[PDB]
Amino acid sequence: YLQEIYNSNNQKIVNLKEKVAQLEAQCQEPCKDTVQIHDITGKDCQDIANKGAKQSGLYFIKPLKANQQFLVYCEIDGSGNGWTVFQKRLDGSVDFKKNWIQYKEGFGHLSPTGTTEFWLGNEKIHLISTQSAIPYALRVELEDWNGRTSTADYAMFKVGPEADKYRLTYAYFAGGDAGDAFDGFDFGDDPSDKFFTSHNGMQFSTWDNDNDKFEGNCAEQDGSGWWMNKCHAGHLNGVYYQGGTYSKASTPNGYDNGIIWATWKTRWYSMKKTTMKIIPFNRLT
Amino acid sequence: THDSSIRYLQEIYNSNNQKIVNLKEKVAQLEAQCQEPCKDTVQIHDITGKDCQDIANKGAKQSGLYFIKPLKANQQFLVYCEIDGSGNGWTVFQKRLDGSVDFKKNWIQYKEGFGHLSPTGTTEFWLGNEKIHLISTQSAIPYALRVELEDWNGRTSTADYAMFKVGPEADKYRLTYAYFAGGDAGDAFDGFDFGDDPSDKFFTSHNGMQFSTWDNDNDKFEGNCAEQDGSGWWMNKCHAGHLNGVYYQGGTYSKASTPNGYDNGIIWATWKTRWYSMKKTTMKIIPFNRLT
Amino acid sequence: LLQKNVRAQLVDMKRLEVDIDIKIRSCRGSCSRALAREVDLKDYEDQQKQLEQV
Amino acid sequence: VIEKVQHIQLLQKNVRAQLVDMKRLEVDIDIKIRSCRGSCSRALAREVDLKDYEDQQKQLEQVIAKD
Amino acid sequence: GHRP
Amino acid sequence: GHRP
Amino acid sequence: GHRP
Amino acid sequence: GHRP
Amino acid sequence: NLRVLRSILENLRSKIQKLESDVSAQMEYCRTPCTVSCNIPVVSGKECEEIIRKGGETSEMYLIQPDSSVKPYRVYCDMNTENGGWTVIQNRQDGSVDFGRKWDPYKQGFGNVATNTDGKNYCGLPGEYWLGNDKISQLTRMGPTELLIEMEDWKGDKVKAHYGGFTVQNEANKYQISVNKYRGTAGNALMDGASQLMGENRTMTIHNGMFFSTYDRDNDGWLTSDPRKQCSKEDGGGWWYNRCHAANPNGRYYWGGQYTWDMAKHGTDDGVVWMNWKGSWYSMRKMSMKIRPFFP
Amino acid sequence: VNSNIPTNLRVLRSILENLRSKIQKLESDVSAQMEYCRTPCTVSCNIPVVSGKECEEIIRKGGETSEMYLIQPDSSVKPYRVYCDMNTENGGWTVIQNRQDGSVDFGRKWDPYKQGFGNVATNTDGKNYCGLPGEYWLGNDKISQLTRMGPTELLIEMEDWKGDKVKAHYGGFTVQNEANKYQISVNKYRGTAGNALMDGASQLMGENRTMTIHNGMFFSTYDRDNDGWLTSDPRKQCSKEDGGGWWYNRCHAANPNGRYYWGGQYTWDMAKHGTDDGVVWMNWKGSWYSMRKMSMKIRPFFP
Ligand SMILES: [Ca+2]
Ligand SMILES: [Ca+2]
Ligand SMILES: [Ca+2]
Ligand SMILES: [Ca+2]
Ligand SMILES: [Ca+2]
Ligand SMILES: [Ca+2]
Repeated sequence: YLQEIYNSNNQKIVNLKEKVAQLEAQCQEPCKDTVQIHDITGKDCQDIANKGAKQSGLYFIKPLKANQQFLVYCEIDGSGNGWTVFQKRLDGSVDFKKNWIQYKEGFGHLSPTGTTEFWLGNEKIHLISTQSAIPYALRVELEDWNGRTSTADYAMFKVGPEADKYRLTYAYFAGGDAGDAFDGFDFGDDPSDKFFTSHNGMQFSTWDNDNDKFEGNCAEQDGSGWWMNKCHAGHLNGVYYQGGTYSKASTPNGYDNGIIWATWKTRWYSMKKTTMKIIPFNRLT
Repeated sequence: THDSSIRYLQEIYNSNNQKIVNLKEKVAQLEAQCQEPCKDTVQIHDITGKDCQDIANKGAKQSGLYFIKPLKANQQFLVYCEIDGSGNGWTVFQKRLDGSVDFKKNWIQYKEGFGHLSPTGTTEFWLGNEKIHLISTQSAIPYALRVELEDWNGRTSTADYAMFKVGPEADKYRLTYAYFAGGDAGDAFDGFDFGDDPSDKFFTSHNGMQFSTWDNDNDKFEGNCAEQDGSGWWMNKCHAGHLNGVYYQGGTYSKASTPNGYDNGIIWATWKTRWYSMKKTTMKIIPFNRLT
Repeated sequence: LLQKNVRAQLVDMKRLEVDIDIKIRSCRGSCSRALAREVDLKDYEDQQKQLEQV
Repeated sequence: VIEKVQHIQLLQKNVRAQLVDMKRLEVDIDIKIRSCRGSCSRALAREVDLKDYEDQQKQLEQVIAKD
Repeated sequence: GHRP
Repeated sequence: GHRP
Repeated sequence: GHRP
Repeated sequence: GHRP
Repeated sequence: NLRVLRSILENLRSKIQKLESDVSAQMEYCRTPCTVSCNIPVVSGKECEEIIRKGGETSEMYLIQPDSSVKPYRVYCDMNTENGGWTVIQNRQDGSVDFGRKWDPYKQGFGNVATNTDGKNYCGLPGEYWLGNDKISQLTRMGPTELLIEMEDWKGDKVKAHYGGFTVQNEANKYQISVNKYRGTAGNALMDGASQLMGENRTMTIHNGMFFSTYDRDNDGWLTSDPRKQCSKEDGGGWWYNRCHAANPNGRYYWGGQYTWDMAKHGTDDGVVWMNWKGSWYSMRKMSMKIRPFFP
Repeated sequence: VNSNIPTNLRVLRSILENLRSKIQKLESDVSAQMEYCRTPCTVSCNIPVVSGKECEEIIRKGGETSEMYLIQPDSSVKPYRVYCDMNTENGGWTVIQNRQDGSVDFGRKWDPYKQGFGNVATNTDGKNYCGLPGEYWLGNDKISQLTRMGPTELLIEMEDWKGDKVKAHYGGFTVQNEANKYQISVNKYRGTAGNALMDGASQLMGENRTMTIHNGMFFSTYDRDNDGWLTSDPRKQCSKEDGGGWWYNRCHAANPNGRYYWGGQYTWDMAKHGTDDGVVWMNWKGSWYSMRKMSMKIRPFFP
């Protein structure tokens, strides 16, 4: 009627302004980020497990040599071993055709679920592997397109300083069903084959920084960053080919440039998943 | 008369006659003393093995001559094993001491080896390349090459190389090794920056080099490094490490002394000037693990 | 007169719809999702112009 | 009374024999000694004076002509 | 691979 | 040594 | 704005 | 030599 | 006769219903929170410039550690604009975050640094946020630092303001701001105050040299006694207010841009304003502040 | 009248005086040698890196110098020392027997000749290797086993005391095993000495010659009669009278393992049994001449 409906909605207002306030309170916190970094730190992933870490995830570390901490992905098993993963492949998400700097500082993404591709920097790998007298072991996990997996361990795995172009060194092949590709492969014909495809003692190479034992540029030709020697027998930072199998037709320069491990599969077969990780030798046996 | 005389003669007749029979007896006794030949100081021990280390594992406690037969070999062969108190069995394949042996040998001689083996290790030699091959590659177990050098002042140094391997004849016994395991003598196998031209260090490194002889040029030089320096070595537009070089007395020498006008002595650029030739030299191997 | 009190009502009202329009949007960055809505401020304008004549 | 005829013609025949057994002996020895050079620390150097023998054996046949 |  |  |  |  | 006011109140009575409904609806939507999954890029550095130098070519969320003393934090890097290497300090773009906040939140930082892309596993999209004042301060004090401020109206037009010198003090100094060496297409609102005003009226809108003030911490150049009469509580969020403002990036996100005094909660231009360009009754659609190092 | 000059027959006393003194000299020399024999002779023959089935293989493997090498003719057997001649007639020779200074007694029994005896080699002036051959006889088993690997040729060299030298080359040479009394077989002769082994002594005629042919004979030592001298008298055998072991027929035409008569020229009154027991090769210089140097070498034939 007269002054009725006016005060009707008018009385409704004050209470509404109250609902708003209550609403305002509900909208102050940002979206929850599923990614989380644990509180524990250490010389490496193993060191962390020793401190009671019971889950594979992201952690910060600072090798005795490092003067700045950095994030890494630690794979922790039930036995209590802390693996420090420095390389991982799953899908063709990341382009491993990166330059020297990128390979030095690293590229890709770190995930607590370990479901992401990356290359921790070479400089980081260096600082870790050589941070102390304690020898490290490098394990290489490979998985084909049929779910089958294999491994390969290398004792006294060490990566040299940038001054020595992050040379890959290791005392010996500690064993594994995947076979020792780091020792070269006898690809038939020419006898120099196995010799010229071995990786021990090789320096790292990128398209913009040729350090291979090839008059040409293995890295530019295969589009990757790896320890090349008149190319390779083991090539984990290679081109991700869907399905695994591929022909030289598929390839650009006409050479095998996929993720290969000659001792486990033909060079015309590229892996589905890949993992390079290290742990102090002592944990093994 | 003078019959007394005859008495004496008849007497003296039997005198020496009785002496004879006993003398023939002395001879017999003498004859017995002269049947055995002169004693040869050189002796070969009874133990055998895959290599010198393998032998030490079997209880060998002295550096000397032993026969070995690598898993690859189908015929055993003699070698000199250096065994220390720690229990390490080094298989020596090269040794220099004086200018006794001429290392200016041909391909075949470098293949089968030349020189002499001594239980005292006081002799120069080059075990055959083929033997070095069969040993170093006989198994998956990685070997380490140690190079011992001694100047003319008694001072010594060493240089270790991990994963030392010598390729087959089919690949001209290429010298390979993963990395320089360290040593105070320096890494000459990696080449040397002799100044001037930048290609120097690259063109004087030995890793991945095939062996060359005057009669079998396999160097990365338009000419013949081996014929020019008179040796057999893993040449690459020549060298920085040249252990099978010409033995110069005193150590120091000038290009004048040299024939072709180049350094051809026993050199190790990282330890001494190329115009300084070593007094003693030793190339030996042992399974890597014995160092870890 | 009373025509004066509704004029006031409109303001407190207009600003309120706006405050709300704003407060709601500020929830997009906090809650599972934010209600989509357009402010019909014209409904306000036309309604406030019809008042002016009086 | 000729006790010194057959007593001598025999004695002389007996020394002739003595010489042979002797000559061969020096030789045997000369040889056996040399064969020790290759066995003992060293071997005594010696020359066989077989001429002393020859001249002494020639002076003997010079006698054989009487009885 | 290799590079012949 | 080096060879030019 | 400023303050009048 | 020979022996008759 | 003119009792057509019924027609008015009938609408108001209904409006309240509508509103009260919308709120309770949002109240519900707020039972559950929004979520993101920002997987961290392998590369890190002291800040974005370092990162881009280290090979970080894509604009996205990075982890930066300006000082080993401090703990590494997430931040959005702009690697495309003007040679890239920018560290986003503030960002407004959709009104999804409340900038009208208190002292601590502005000190600690607030909002959403970044969000996931269409169908990607990384947060390559910046969110509306304000990097903490402490963080911002500490950054401008490492060495010389430049400031880039970009804004975009609702018509699509955009201008910028570049200050070659930018420094923010610590909490103790009430985060006093200092800028210099301007150049751009917007106006030098920070140093010269609003171009529309004259005399002392203009000067009282200069932000250069001002102190940061939130609605629970008066530090403005408005010396008075009336509590309700302050720059912040009337003009949106926290800012280096003088006798108020010429620029108000942390204002209130008015949709549509054009707004009026009868819309403002206190009858003041409290929007995301930059007077020198489009006056005080226009709130930008996009507003941001990015910083980067130097040499001297 | 009766006893003319029996006193001037003291040209018999002058004799015995010398003999009495001779014995002294001799007995002294022996005892002296007896002493020298307290201590033995020594050598230090450092072994060459290269080895092979035999000398020919070795020289093929690059062994250019004549010296002592270690050869292993069969993996069954153990590697043994031997002296290689890499200079004579294209080199590649394996020394089987060597005579050169009379430093080794070749008058030995069955086993020593079977096992081998003497000094293979000795050190040079001031060298650390045995580059000089010694007087020796490689064992009969070794010799046999070698001639049976395949076709084998034989080279026999001799040198008189005047410096002259001749040779005898048999293109076929084979020695049987112990069971077959190491029966010898040679053929395809050529040389400057005579074919003593196949034709017997050239000085003799008729059956007298034929009984000195060594070809086809059996080896016989003084403690193992296997000669072509069918008889019953024990003291009357070829070996015990003619020096050492050899393939004696009704004795010999060639006696390399004879007795080392110094000077070469010798006589029956010097021989221990009155027979030509020296290092003789009748076909060249008769039976009363012992060579200064005599050697036997073997090498594989054409294949
Ligand atoms: Ca190259
Ligand atoms: Ca140089
Ligand atoms: Ca050449
Ligand atoms: Ca608020
Ligand atoms: Ca104030
Ligand atoms: Ca008989």
